[PDB]
Amino acid sequence: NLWVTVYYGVPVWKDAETTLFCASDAKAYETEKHNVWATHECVPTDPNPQEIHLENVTEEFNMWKNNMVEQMHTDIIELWDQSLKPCVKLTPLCVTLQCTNYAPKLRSMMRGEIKNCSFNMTTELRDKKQKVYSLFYRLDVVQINNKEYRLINCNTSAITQACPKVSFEPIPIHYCAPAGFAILKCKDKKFNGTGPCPSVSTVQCTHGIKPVVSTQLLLNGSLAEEEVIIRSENITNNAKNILVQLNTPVQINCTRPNNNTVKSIRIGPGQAFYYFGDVLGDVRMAHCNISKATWNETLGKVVKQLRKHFGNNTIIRFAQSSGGDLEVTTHSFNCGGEFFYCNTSGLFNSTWISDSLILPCRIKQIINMWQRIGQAMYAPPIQGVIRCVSNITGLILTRDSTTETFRPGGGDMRDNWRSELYKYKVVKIEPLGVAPTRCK
Amino acid sequence: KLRSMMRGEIKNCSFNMTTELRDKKQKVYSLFYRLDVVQINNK
Amino acid sequence: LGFLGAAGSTMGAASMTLTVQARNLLQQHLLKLTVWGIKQLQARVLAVEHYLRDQQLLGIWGCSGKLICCTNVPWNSSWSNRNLSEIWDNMTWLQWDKEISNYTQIIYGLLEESQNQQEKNEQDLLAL
Ligand SMILES: *[C@@H]1O[C@H](CO)[C@@H](O[C@@H]2O[C@H](CO)[C@@H](O[C@@H]3O[C@H](CO)[C@@H](O)[C@H](O[C@H]4O[C@H](CO)[C@@H](O)[C@H](O)[C@@H]4O[C@H]4O[C@H](CO)[C@@H](O)[C@H](O)[C@@H]4O)[C@@H]3O)[C@H](O)[C@H]2NC(C)=O)[C@H](O)[C@H]1NC(C)=O
Ligand SMILES: *[C@@H]1O[C@H](CO)[C@@H](O[C@@H]2O[C@H](CO)[C@@H](O)[C@H](O)[C@H]2NC(C)=O)[C@H](O)[C@H]1NC(C)=O
Ligand SMILES: *[C@@H]1O[C@H](CO)[C@@H](O[C@@H]2O[C@H](CO)[C@@H](O)[C@H](O)[C@H]2NC(C)=O)[C@H](O)[C@H]1NC(C)=O
Ligand SMILES: *[C@@H]1O[C@H](CO)[C@@H](O[C@@H]2O[C@H](CO)[C@@H](O)[C@H](O)[C@H]2NC(C)=O)[C@H](O)[C@H]1NC(C)=O
Ligand SMILES: *[C@@H]1O[C@H](CO)[C@@H](O[C@@H]2O[C@H](CO)[C@@H](O)[C@H](O)[C@H]2NC(C)=O)[C@H](O)[C@H]1NC(C)=O
Ligand SMILES: *[C@@H]1O[C@H](CO)[C@@H](O[C@@H]2O[C@H](CO)[C@@H](O)[C@H](O)[C@H]2NC(C)=O)[C@H](O)[C@H]1NC(C)=O
Ligand SMILES: *[C@@H]1O[C@H](CO)[C@@H](O[C@@H]2O[C@H](CO)[C@@H](O)[C@H](O)[C@H]2NC(C)=O)[C@H](O)[C@H]1NC(C)=O
Ligand SMILES: *[C@@H]1O[C@H](CO)[C@@H](O[C@@H]2O[C@H](CO)[C@@H](O)[C@H](O)[C@H]2NC(C)=O)[C@H](O)[C@H]1NC(C)=O
Ligand SMILES: *[C@@H]1O[C@H](CO)[C@@H](O)[C@H](O)[C@H]1NC(C)=O
Ligand SMILES: *[C@@H]1O[C@H](CO)[C@@H](O)[C@H](O)[C@H]1NC(C)=O
Ligand SMILES: *[C@@H]1O[C@H](CO)[C@@H](O)[C@H](O)[C@H]1NC(C)=O
Ligand SMILES: *[C@@H]1O[C@H](CO)[C@@H](O)[C@H](O)[C@H]1NC(C)=O
Ligand SMILES: *[C@@H]1O[C@H](CO)[C@@H](O)[C@H](O)[C@H]1NC(C)=O
Ligand SMILES: *[C@@H]1O[C@H](CO)[C@@H](O)[C@H](O)[C@H]1NC(C)=O
Ligand SMILES: *[C@@H]1O[C@H](CO)[C@@H](O)[C@H](O)[C@H]1NC(C)=O
Repeated sequence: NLWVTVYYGVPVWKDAETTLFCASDAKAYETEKHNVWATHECVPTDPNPQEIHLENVTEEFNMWKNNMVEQMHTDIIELWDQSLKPCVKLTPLCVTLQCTNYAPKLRSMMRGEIKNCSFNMTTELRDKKQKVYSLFYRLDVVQINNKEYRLINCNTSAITQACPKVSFEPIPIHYCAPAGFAILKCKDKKFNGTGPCPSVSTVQCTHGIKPVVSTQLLLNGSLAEEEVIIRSENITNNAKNILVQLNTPVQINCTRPNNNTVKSIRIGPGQAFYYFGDVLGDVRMAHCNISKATWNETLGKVVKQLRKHFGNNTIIRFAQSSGGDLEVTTHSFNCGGEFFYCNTSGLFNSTWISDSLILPCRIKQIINMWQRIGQAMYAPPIQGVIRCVSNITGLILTRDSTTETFRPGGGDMRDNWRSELYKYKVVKIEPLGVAPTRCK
Repeated sequence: KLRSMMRGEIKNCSFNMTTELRDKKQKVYSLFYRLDVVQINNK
Repeated sequence: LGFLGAAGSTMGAASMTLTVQARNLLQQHLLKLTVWGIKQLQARVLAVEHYLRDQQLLGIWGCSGKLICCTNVPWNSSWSNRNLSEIWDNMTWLQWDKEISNYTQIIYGLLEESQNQQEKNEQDLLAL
C-alpha cells in the first residue's frame, strides 16, 4: 500500500567536528605589512549578515564540549609560532651580566627595579666583541652568587627577537564554516551553559572575536545584555572554575609613563636587535586606575547573582589569589608591545552580610606564552609612553560550613574563548530523507 | 686489566663542553666505544 | 523563509523549500601555504565530496537529477507503523528522522537492488 519515497534537501542535521576557517573585515592596513594575526591571506567577510531565525525548535547545547575551542586554541598557538619563526635568534645573549641598580637613591616602589647592566656581545665579525650597557628589570634577571646576573630563559628555553615591525592588536576575527555545514546560535538570554535554547537561529559565519590574551579578567570582550550571568560546569566542585559575564563594562585606564630610548646593535651579519637604552625624565611606576564606586556597584550586582542558587544564608568572602606563577596569580595582559602584571589584591578584600583606585603594575621582557617550557619570546622595548584604555567584561573565579571563599583564578587560555563560543555549535547538514507515500 | 673479548673496548673520555652560558665551559667524563672514536696520532 | 527556514515545520510545508536548501552549497585563487591557506584548501575539498557522495547515491538509487521521486520497493510496516497518512504532515522532519534512523542502512541496500538492479535490466530485455 505504501512505497518508500526518497527526499533530497531535507532540513535535518547531526553534530560533528569539521575544519573551519578565517573571515576578515576587509580594511586597508598596509602599515605593519602583516600583524601576528594573519588578516592578510584571509578571505574578506561578506558584509551581508545573513542571520536566519529558526522557529519553534529547541536544541540542548554544551559550552563545555565545544571542539571549536580546541580548534582555535590550536591555531592561536600555531599562528603565534608561525610569525615568530623568521626573526632573530638571540643565542649569544645568554652571557654573564655585570649589573647594578639604575636609580640607587630612590624611596618609591620603583626602588631597585630597573638594573643597568654590562655585556661582552659578539659583533658581526667573528673575532670582535663589544661592551654594551643596557637596562633590564627585576623579573628578567636572576642572581648567580656588581654581583653576576643571568637571564631566566637559560634555565629552560631559547630566545627569539619579536620582529620589530609587526603589531599585536587583536583584530576581530570571524569564523566561516565550510559548505555543507552550519553554525547554530543560541540567542536565549540567561543561557545556563547546557540547555535547550528555544530562540535558536543559524548563520554561516560568526560575529567578531578579538583573540585577546588576559588573566584574572576579560578585557575588551563582548558585553552581556540583561544582567550579571554566572556560568560554570560543576558548581559543587572545587576543580571547575567560574565564568562571570557582566552587563556593563568598567573603563580601565593603564599607562607606562616613561619617556624611553631604544638603541640598536648589529650582533651578527644582519642580526641587529633592539634594547631598552635610556629613560628620559625620571623613573615612574606603571599603574592602572578604576572607578571605585562604579566597581562596588558592579560587584554588588555579582553577589546577588551568587546568592540565588548558592549560599543564601552564608557570608561571601573574597580573598586575594593564592600563589604560583605570575600568570595564574596576577592580572596579566599585553597592550600593544608591553606585558603588564598588575597586582589585584586591592579588589578582593571584602565580605558581605545578608576617589578612584590604583593598581601597581609590573612589566617583563621575556615571555613564556601558553606555559610552553621550551619557547621564550623577547619583546622589544617601545619608545614613548603608553596610554592604554580598555573596558572590562568578565571575571574568572574559583571556590575554595557557612563561610565561602572565592579566590580569583585563571591559567588556561581556553577559558577565555569559552566566554566567546558558548553561543555556537557546529552541525553537519544532511540533505536526505525517506518516507512512505502513495506512489509506486 | 681485563682478559676477555671486551678488553680495550669501552673507553673513558674527557671533554671541554660548552655549557648554556656563552663563556663557561665544563670538563666532562664519559664513556664510548671502539666503533665510535678514531685516533688522531692519553692519545 | 530562507535557508533552513522551514526547519521546525510540517514535512508537506517543508516539501516546497528544497531549492533554497540546495543553492546555498558551494573563494580566492593563487593560494599560499602558510596557515589559513591550509584551511581554505581544506574548505575547498570538504565541500566537494560532501556534495558528491550522495550525488553518487542518487545515481545509485536511479533518482538522477533533482526529483522527489519514489521507488517501487514497498514500505515495510514493521518500521514504526504510525498513521502514515496522519503523521506524514504532523510532526517535523527532524524528530521523525531519528525514529527511522535504526533501519536506514537496511533500506538503502534494498533501494539499490529493487528497481536499480532488477528494473534496470529489463529495458535491455525488451531492447530487441
Ligand atoms: C581595548 O580596546 C581599546 C579600544 O578602545 C584599545 O585602545 C587602543 O589601543 C591602541 C593601541 O594600544 C591605541 O592606538 C594608539 O593610538 C596612538 C594615538 O593615535 C597612536 O599614536 C599609536 O600608534 C602607534 O603605535 C602603533 C603600535 O606600535 C603603530 O602601529 C603606529 O604606527 C604608531 O607607531 C608609531 O609611533 C610609536 C610611538 O611610540 C613608535 O614607537 C612606532 O615605531 C611608530 O613610529 C597607537 O595606534 C588606541 O588609541 C587605543 N584606543 C583608546 C580609546 O584608548 C585597547 O588597547 C584594548 N585593550 C587591549 C588590552 O588591547
Ligand atoms: C650604567 O653604568 C655605567 C657605569 O660605567 C655608566 O657608564 C658611565 O656613565 C657615566 C655617566 O653616566 C659616563 O660619564 C661614563 O663615560 C660611562 N662609562 C662608559 C664606559 O661609557 C652608564 O652610563 C650607566 N647607564 C646608564 C643608562 O646610565
Ligand atoms: C542549569 O545547569 C545545571 C547544571 O550546571 C542544572 O542542574 C542540574 O540539572 C539536571 C538536569 O536538568 C538535574 O537533574 C539536576 O537536579 C540539576 N541540579 C541542580 C543542583 O540544579 C540545571 O537544571 C540547569 N538549569 C536550567 C534551567 O537549565
Ligand atoms: C567600551 O565600552 C564602552 C561603553 O562603556 C563602549 O562605548 C559604546 O559603544 C557602543 C558601540 O559602538 C555605542 O553604541 C555606545 O554609544 C558607546 N557608548 C559610549 C558612552 O561611548 C565602547 O565601544 C567599548 N569599547 C571597546 C573596545 O570594547
Ligand atoms: C560535581 O562535583 C561534586 C564534588 O563537589 C561531586 O559530588 C561528589 O562526587 C563524589 C565522586 O563522584 C561522590 O563520591 C560524592 O558522593 C558526591 N557528593 C554528592 C553530594 O553528590 C559530583 O558528583 C560532581 N558532579 C558532576 C556532574 O560532575
Ligand atoms: C580614563 O582616562 C580618560 C582620559 O585620560 C578619561 O576620560 C575623561 O573622562 C572625564 C570624566 O569621565 C571626562 O570629563 C573627559 O572629557 C574625558 N576625557 C577624554 C579625553 O575622554 C576617563 O574618564 C578615565 N577613566 C577613569 C575610570 O578614570
Ligand atoms: C599585592 O600587594 C599586596 C599588598 O599587601 C601583597 O600582599 C602582601 O604580601 C606579602 C608577601 O606574602 C605579605 O607578607 C603581606 O602580609 C601581604 N600584605 C597583606 C596586607 O596581606 C601581595 O603579595 C601582592 N601580590 C603579589 C602577587 O605579590
Ligand atoms: C675516567 O677517568 C677519570 C680520570 O681522572 C676518573 O676521574 C677520577 O676518578 C677517581 C676514581 O674513579 C676519582 O677519585 C677522581 O676524583 C676522579 N677525578 C675527577 C677529576 O673527577 C673517572 O672516574 C673515570 N671514569 C669512570 C666512569 O670511572
Ligand atoms: C668582558 O671581557 C673583558 C675582557 O675579556 C673582561 O675583563 C670583562 O669582565 C668582561 N665583561 C663581561 C660583562 O663579560
Ligand atoms: C630553574 O628552574 C627550576 C625549576 O625548574 C627553579 O627552581 C630554578 O630557580 C630555576 N633557575 C633559574 C636560574 O631560574
Ligand atoms: C620625550 O623626550 C623627547 C626628547 O626630544 C621629546 O621630544 C618628547 O616630547 C618627550 N616625550 C614625552 C612624552 O615626554
Ligand atoms: C560597597 O557597597 C555596599 C552596599 O552597596 C556597602 O555595604 C559596602 O560597605 C561598600 N564597600 C565599599 C568598599 O565601599
Ligand atoms: C583590607 O582592607 C582593610 C582596610 O580597607 C585593611 O585593614 C586590611 O589589611 C585589608 N586586608 C587585605 C587582606 O587586603
Ligand atoms: C680543556 O681546557 C683546558 C684549559 O683550556 C686544557 O688544559 C685541557 O687540555 C682541555 N681538555 C680537553 C679535553 O679539551
Ligand atoms: C519488515 O522488517 C522486519 C524486521 O523488523 C522483518 O522481520 C520483516 O520480514 C520485514 N518485512 C518484509 C516484508 O520484508
